[PDB]
Amino acid sequence: EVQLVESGGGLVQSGGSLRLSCAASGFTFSSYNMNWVRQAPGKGLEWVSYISYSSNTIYYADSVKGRFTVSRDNAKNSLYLQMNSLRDEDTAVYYCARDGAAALFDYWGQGILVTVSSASTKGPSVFPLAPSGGTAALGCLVKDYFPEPVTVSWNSGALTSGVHTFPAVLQSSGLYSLSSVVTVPSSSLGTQTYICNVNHKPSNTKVDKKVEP
Amino acid sequence: DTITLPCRPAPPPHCSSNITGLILTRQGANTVIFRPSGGDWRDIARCQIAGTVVSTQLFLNGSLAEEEVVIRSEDWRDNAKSICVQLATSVEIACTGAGHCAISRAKWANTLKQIASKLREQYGAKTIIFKPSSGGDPEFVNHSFNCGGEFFYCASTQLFASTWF
Amino acid sequence: ALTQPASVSGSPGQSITISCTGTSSDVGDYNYVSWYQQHPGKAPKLMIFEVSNRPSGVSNRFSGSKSGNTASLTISGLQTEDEADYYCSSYTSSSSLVFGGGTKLTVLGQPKAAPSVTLFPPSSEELQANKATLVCLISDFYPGAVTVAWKADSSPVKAGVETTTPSKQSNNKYAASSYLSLTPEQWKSHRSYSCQVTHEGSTVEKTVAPTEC
Ligand SMILES: *[C@@H]1O[C@H](CO)[C@@H](O)[C@H](O)[C@H]1NC(C)=O
Ligand SMILES: *[C@@H]1O[C@H](CO)[C@@H](O)[C@H](O)[C@H]1NC(C)=O
Repeated sequence: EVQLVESGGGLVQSGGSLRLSCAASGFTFSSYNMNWVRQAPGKGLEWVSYISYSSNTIYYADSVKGRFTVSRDNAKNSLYLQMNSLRDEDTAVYYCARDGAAALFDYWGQGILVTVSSASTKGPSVFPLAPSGGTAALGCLVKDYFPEPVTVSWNSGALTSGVHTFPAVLQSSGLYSLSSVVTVPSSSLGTQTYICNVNHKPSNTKVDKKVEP
Repeated sequence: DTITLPCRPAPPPHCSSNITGLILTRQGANTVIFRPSGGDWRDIARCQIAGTVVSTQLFLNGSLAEEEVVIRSEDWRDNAKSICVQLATSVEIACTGAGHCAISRAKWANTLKQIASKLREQYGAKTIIFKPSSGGDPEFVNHSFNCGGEFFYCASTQLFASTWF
Repeated sequence: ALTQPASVSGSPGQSITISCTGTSSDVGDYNYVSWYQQHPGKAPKLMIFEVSNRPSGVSNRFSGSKSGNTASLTISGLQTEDEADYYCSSYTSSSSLVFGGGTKLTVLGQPKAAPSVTLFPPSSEELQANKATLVCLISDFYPGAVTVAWKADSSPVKAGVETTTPSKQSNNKYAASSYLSLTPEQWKSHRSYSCQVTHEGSTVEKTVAPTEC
């Protein structure tokens, strides 16, 4: 049975070098042409590159052109993509596709993640988001941390109902930022103290931020 | 019952060969039309199924496929890229020296059938047509082949002219 | 080059069609047109190739068609397994493999819900650190597909926006977040800021004025 299994991926620094590998089995690897595709987390498919069975017809995308280089080795039934001078814009899941002629692409590899960031490790910076149907919403913004993950609780776990911890967005600098809101009685603001507990193991950090209207 | 290809000049009896592979070009309904490729010597050299003899359109004395016909192309969607066709059973062509070489008709029809099957499994369930060469130079318009240092030329029309569903 | 609807919805048992539009390049040049299904965190799977053909094994509920500049993928008798992203692919005029913008198919097993939006202005803490961040938080929306815009008084806001993709809550609804990063100066400059979330054609719009502390 046709099987494409990819290797490589991980963290790379803005300007580094990563070589993704794709092993094929279950068909004459030397007969089919091949393709590399990529997909940015929460975006669509973008054809990256094409490589012929003879490796004499290679084609690239306008973006990756000059920086990426495809190759293959029929002796090992392997396809390879070399990514150099990596930008943060090249962070994506890379797929190994087989050319299907009129079918375009027919078989795909499982995909491997490649994250290009320059950040190292920094602890979360926590800010209060204070409030102002007889309810209040008070939150904590956790900004400028790397890498994932952070975890967020309220009043050390006492407050479970009403909590909503949003996922993070990776900003254009390799640093993560997320939010955590909680909806409380408008009357409790002048009484019940609200603290958000932000834990970030990478930096062996835990911050308890007090949020006041 | 056989197919008699003209050949000028008369190929000696000893140049009788085995056909092992082909090269084809795809022309510009579910009907796809293929011709015997009239490209330069580069495509032939780079098919690498050519084998031993210096021939056009057909490959003689070359290496056979393992089980079934295998076709290869550097881009099936770029008409300008030839398709190298490799057979599993060879087609013996025996030249008589009377200026023509003989092929089994049934044998060639079965070969064409299998090629069409493999072509369908690439472009889809269409109608595979084979037509004669597109012209160009007398080099590749005819089935050329070198034997003992002499470059003979044969006509390909009778081979490259059928339709398959 | 190929435009698809961002999101399509339907009930179990119904049929739905997904479009893929273009012009003299892709769907208007050759019959190389394919539809791929993608489940969360899995690889694309070929569902339809060459406009209409179906790989063996795929259910006969998937069908494809083409009408010049519009390819179309129809699904009959919707089931949960159908709920996924779908991509069309084609071969361009100038030998370039192009994918569609992707389209989310949701199998409606819950009532549609307007997004709830909560908009927090920069905190005094963040301002004193010489930064400004507006936090827009959207939650409890189904289908999980929205678009966020930012306005200042009235004029649209170009740069400074980072938005997440919808993430499924525990209650089968979706949530997402937008962050507008400004300087304290431009924050205090404008008279109002608006976060506008568009879902199922409708729009909710929350406002914050720098005047209010
Ligand atoms: C073709 O191949 C068969 C099988 O090896 C061989 O017996 C036959 O003599 C060959 N004929 C020519 C003309 O090479
Ligand atoms: C093909 O092989 C046969 C058998 O060995 C040989 O007689 C013939 O000359 C070969 N063809 C050439 C050299 O063109």
